[PDB]
Amino acid sequence: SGFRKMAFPSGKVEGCMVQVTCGTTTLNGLWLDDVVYCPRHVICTSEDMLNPNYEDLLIRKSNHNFLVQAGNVQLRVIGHSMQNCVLKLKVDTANPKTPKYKFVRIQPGQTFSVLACYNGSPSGVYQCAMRPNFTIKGSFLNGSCGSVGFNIDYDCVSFCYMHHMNLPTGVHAGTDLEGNFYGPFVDRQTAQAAGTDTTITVNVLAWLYAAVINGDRWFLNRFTTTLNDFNLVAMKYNYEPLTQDHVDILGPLSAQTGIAVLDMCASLKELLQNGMNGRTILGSALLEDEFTPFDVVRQCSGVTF
Amino acid sequence: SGFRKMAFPSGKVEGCMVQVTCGTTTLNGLWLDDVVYCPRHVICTSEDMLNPNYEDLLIRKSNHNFLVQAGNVQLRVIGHSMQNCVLKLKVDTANPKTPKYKFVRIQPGQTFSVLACYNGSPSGVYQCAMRPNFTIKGSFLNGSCGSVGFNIDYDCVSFCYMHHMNLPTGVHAGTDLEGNFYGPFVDRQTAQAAGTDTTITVNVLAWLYAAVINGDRWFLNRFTTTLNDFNLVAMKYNYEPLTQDHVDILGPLSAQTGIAVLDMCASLKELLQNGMNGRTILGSALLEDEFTPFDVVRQCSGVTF
Repeated sequence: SGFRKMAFPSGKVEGCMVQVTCGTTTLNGLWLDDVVYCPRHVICTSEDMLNPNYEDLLIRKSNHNFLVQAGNVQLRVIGHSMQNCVLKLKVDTANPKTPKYKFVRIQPGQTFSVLACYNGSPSGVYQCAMRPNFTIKGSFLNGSCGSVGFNIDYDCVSFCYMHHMNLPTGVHAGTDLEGNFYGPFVDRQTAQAAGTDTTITVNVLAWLYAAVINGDRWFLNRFTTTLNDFNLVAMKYNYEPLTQDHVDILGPLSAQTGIAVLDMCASLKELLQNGMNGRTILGSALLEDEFTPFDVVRQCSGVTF
Repeated sequence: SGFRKMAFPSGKVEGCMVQVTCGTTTLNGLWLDDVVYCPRHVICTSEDMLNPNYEDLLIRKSNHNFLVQAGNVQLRVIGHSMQNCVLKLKVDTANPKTPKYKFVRIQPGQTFSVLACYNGSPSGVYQCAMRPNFTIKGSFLNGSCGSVGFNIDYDCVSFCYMHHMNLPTGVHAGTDLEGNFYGPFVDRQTAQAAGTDTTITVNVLAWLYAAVINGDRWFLNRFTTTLNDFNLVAMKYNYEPLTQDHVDILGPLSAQTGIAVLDMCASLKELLQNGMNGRTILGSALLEDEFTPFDVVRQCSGVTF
């Protein structure tokens, strides 16, 4: 009973966090096997950060200039390479706490837990979504860079995010664990246009299902609709279009709730067109698009790790 | 930049969770040193739960009837006692992962992270507040009972909550780690009147400060007010009264934000009386009372553990 924004357990990831210092700059890093992953902007000084040539800056640097503190204990850097926008420091020790893990790139709309860190020390954990414009709405102060986002599949930790930039706009940008930015971003302190953000339609849908499951059901209407009809209204309200794929993903919830996806769409249209009239759905006055269909089923069916 | 609802890192607590089975019933338990803490309602069968005499039921039970699975591994129960509404099973092994810890009772308004569990396995983590009527608004399915809530002070884990009841109303009740229920609750499947819940005034205040810190500041007015004046309006909107103590606690934020508590109150009164007019404060259409003054300073100043 009840339904909340819920992060994964952070333990396994906690034991992979390390501090990485280079000259002045210090930030977080991820220690897996004999390799530590971190942002290359560690090697920038303030001036560089306006337009760094990352080729030239690294050439000047050598193993011994990379200080990698694993909590209390130093680690011996024995090699370094740069893969897109990430840095990869090889070290004599393999992390004994290395979990079962993968690196995945995620699609916009998919959620993950962030473990926010300063000086390689865990600070707090929260759930986020990859916004359609490839930004995230997290909580990141100076030093948060290097913090990772991840999912868990029973015992396996898919890392999907590493934080790099706090955009002038106060949202957030970063890379997959192969250094490729999510979105049109680059690692340099400049003005950077992030696009129109739209609302993640399938998630909201999935969120309404959870509500019905939890007895918030005032929003249920008799009406039905069609994809074409609804999308026409979505576009109007900056919602992503809806696809058969989305519907297919919303299938299990339909089967259990006994509410056909397209009637739910009906409910949504009404909300969009009419607002909520001072009503709340699961203690929120607006609609929540940061819950995947999967996210609901896990929470509602009580999956453990 | 940005500001979110953020739980503590769950690792240290993760390694204290164990499954506890007795007859049919199975639920979570907390293994610390050679002691495992769990709800006594484990020893109830369905029928008992309408009106269990906990004295008589335990008398019938003996050590060997308590199955305590530590993930994979069984533990040898070598003694048992009942302390108010908690059960305390002594075992030959002391948990090697036992963290530095305390047990605290918390006051209403104070927040903590819940680690929701099924079969002694971590499921997910979220932040909660002790509502003025001593309920919580979490996410708890059958088996969630035994899950604990806690805070962290650098390296020390104050446990403040263990979950027992999912109330007919769809909110939640439980004990401190000495078994004394928070609130007027008891461990029996009956209708249980939880009181009027009011809104946690100081928290909302503290929350507005974070907003201003994050550049949401449209709600800032020129007006000022007094305690007496404001409280008069609070009572009207079911807000807890405000005390010099609350103000004293809001002092640091005032000093850094340069906004005197009582002007902030001014802003709040206006919001209460006028609503938000379709505006949002930190991506919420209503006001957030589940953030302590401490909670803001940690997040905003970036404290680690």
